[PDB]
Amino acid sequence: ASRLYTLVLVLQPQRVLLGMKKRGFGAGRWNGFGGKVQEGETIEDGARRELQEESGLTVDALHKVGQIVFEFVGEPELMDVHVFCTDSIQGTPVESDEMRPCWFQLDQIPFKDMWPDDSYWFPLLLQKKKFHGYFKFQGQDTILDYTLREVDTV
Ligand SMILES: CNc1cc(N2CCN(C)CC2)nc(N)n1
Repeated sequence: ASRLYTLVLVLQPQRVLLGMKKRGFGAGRWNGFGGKVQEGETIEDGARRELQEESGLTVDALHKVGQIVFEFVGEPELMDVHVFCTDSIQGTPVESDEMRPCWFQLDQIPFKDMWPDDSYWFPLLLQKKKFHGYFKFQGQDTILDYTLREVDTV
């Protein structure tokens, strides 16, 4: 049994948009925008919804760039995260209750203030390669196992 989640990265030629998570799961870390996929919406619609709720942004087209599965030791549910990317966004990003948005130069990505797994798969994102990842966590800071591979179809 797994649960569907979304993650959205706004990636422009010289900069990537991140949000500082202000509360809840992963608070204190920069991340793409996203959340639970609801009953009654597609994964992509959920990704769009969460981008809007967390940054105020809307987008023309979302592209599937990755899938990452997470196991947390002791938790029955696997987290099945669908990672999306876009270059063209609509609007200017604004702070929400969940997220404080900020643009980062591509050589200044704040990996030490991101989920540890990002250090592994974020380069593949930047290199415009599609990927499948799996990460086993003990708590929120320690990766016990992982796999990472490029794919042709996400
Ligand atoms: C557990 N490792 C994670 C989780 C994570 N999450 C959890 C699920 N989504 C809401 C998006 C944010 N994002 C990254 N970059 N790494």
